[PDB]
Amino acid sequence: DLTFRLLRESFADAVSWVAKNLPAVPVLSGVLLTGSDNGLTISGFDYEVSAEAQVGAEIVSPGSVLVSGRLLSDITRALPNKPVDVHVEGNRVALTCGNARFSLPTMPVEDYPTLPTLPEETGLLPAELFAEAISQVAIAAGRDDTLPMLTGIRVEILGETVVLAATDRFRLAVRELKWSASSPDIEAAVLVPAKTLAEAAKAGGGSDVRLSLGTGPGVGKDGLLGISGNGKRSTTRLLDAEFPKFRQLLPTEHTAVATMDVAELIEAIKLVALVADRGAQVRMEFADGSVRLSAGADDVGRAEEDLVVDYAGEPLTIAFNPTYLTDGLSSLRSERVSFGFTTAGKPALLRPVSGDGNGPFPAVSTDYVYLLMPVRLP
Amino acid sequence: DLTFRLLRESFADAVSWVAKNLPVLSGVLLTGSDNGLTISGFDYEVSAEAQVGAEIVSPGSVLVSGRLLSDITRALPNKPVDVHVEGNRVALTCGNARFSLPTMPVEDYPTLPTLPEETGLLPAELFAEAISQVAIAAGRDDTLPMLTGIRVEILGETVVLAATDRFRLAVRELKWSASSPDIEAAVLVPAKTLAEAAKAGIGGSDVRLSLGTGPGVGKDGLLGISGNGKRSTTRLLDAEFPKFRQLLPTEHTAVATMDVAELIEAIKLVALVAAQVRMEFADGSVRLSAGADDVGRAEEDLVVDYAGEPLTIAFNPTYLTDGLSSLRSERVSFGFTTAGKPALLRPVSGNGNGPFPAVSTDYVYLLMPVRLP
Amino acid sequence: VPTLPLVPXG
Amino acid sequence: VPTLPLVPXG
Repeated sequence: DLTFRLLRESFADAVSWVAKNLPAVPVLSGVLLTGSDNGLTISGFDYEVSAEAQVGAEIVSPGSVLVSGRLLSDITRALPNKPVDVHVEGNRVALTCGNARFSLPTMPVEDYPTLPTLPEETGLLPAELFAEAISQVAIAAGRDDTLPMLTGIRVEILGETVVLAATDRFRLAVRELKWSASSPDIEAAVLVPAKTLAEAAKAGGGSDVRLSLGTGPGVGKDGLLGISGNGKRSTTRLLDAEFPKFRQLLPTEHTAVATMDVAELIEAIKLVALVADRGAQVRMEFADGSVRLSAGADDVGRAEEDLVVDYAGEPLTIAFNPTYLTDGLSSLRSERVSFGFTTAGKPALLRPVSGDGNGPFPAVSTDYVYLLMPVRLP
Repeated sequence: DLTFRLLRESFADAVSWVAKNLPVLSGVLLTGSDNGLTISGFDYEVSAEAQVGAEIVSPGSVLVSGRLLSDITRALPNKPVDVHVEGNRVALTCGNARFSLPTMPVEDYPTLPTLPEETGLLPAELFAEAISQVAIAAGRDDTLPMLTGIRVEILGETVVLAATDRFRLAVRELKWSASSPDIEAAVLVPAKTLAEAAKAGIGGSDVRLSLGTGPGVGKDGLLGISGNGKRSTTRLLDAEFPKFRQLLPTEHTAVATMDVAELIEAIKLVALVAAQVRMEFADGSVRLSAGADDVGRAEEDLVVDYAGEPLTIAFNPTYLTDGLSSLRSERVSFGFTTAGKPALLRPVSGNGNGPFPAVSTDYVYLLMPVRLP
Repeated sequence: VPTLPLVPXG
Repeated sequence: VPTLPLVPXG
């Protein structure tokens, strides 16, 4: 039947990525191996997400086989970096790698669902950019929320511009980037399950990522987002929900602006939050030159630390969820952060600042912003 | 009240001993005197205490949350730490970070047990290694408390440490310095606790064990551990340990020596389907296999220096790899008789038909097989 | 814990 | 799954 040979590292890389994207019907425990010409295809489908990896292989005899994904994943990961021989004989797969020999039961290929077709390609960007942007924004998603809309990452496309956004009602993360568009007037706005997307961009890496939503009047119409690159491709179903309007929350200016060091603020938060009541909040008292970070109460413990701040405006006391705050700080990927305040229990805007009065102070334009709601003082 | 200053790294280390070894029982006691700073934690099973050099600006005592004190000192930058007891609160300052922690009344804190008389001393690295070697074999089931211990037998300058769960028996013999050459002792110590102490990083060169001396050995019900300004006490187990020495074969009908690293890897590999791994020994090679046709099979052939007639024997793969990892040597010797009788594993560093005499080692891991299907 | 002033949303 | 032939014990 199907029998092929390829290096372990290639095989394992292909198999793991199918298993990282998959990750009901007992037939969906299997993964399909297909050998044609001089290439090996590894496919998995779960009806929500499909994943398929193509690699070079010595195909001694073309064909298809369906085996346990979990098991194949475990074995190919634990295999020495040697050539792997695979041979389908009867209703069993023999796998050989040096002195180690494996014999696995198969499942009938006829029962395996067909993997959905990818839409037409909509645009491409570097995988690294995609990975960074998506991990930046996904942190704000209401992953594991019971309200489907909050579980998505919004993707807005207009020509060469992509805007990514996510929210859980308490923080809102927005990332703008440039890509290579399939055409100058392509226009779309879709909503993509955040965890699936984050997982794809994570294993995405190679040089290019290509996004497939379709083209022309049919963009988004298939209800699928295709992601491909480096021999790999996947599909995820789009969320059928509308995303909140958010641009009206981004002020032209601020009543106060605070600029400081990201690394030291993150550590100081970790430190004072050690005594935070259920980790519910940390207080920040901004004034010229300094900010006092504090937490806790007298019954369990109090903690405070004064940090240097480049501060503009009148003194300001505002409190945050310490975890939401550090999530935002970690999403900046820059040395310094600015906080833009409108104050009066309105959100604070966190923007990335590079290492190198009276107001109001105009906002500075950035490709990333993390909008963070305060909490009320107890 | 109490006021002191010392370096964070030192402070964290002392608090660390107490934390790794452990309502009012949630507190740790801090005491400042001419002998510096002492940190004491009490639990009814295990107590722990650490003493370090410190600037005692003012002497005294205070009782604060152990968990909180540990989290803070661990997180603090590596700078001087200032501690001031003002009222029923403790101020802790380090750089620009300030903590104000609630206290509890010190008179509420239970007295820590006194350590028994010193029994002997061994190097700390040897102590750490020997305890981790045998601890792997202890039972973890409190309905069989007689298995949850590590046996410590002291015969003069010889110490023998043993543990079993009825399936493996690990035994380590070592030489140490005793309080006297005729000192004699058998006690049983909770394995988890002792393993914890051995890897808690006492630091320095020495571990002193305190069980008492002469006829009063074990009489206090406590094992004392000490060294490097640190000390702890552990309640002894009352159960009797099994007589194990007669289970040690003097000869084997077959002997296999193998490479430890490659056997461990092959077991992890083949076990990916299974339970039990099966081993078919013959001259020059062993086939290691697992699985069944219903879920999948795996096998691998390994090189072996084998003396004797072919033998097929099966093991719990987890128990087998535990034993191999307890050897701390590049090679392993397997001493066999039949497929239903214990296999004896011995560390090996890099003739006829038999039977073959056992080679003496300071460590053995005796492993019961499982039956073939 | 107020939410963001998303309309609809809060 | 026999035990070791600990007497008593098994």
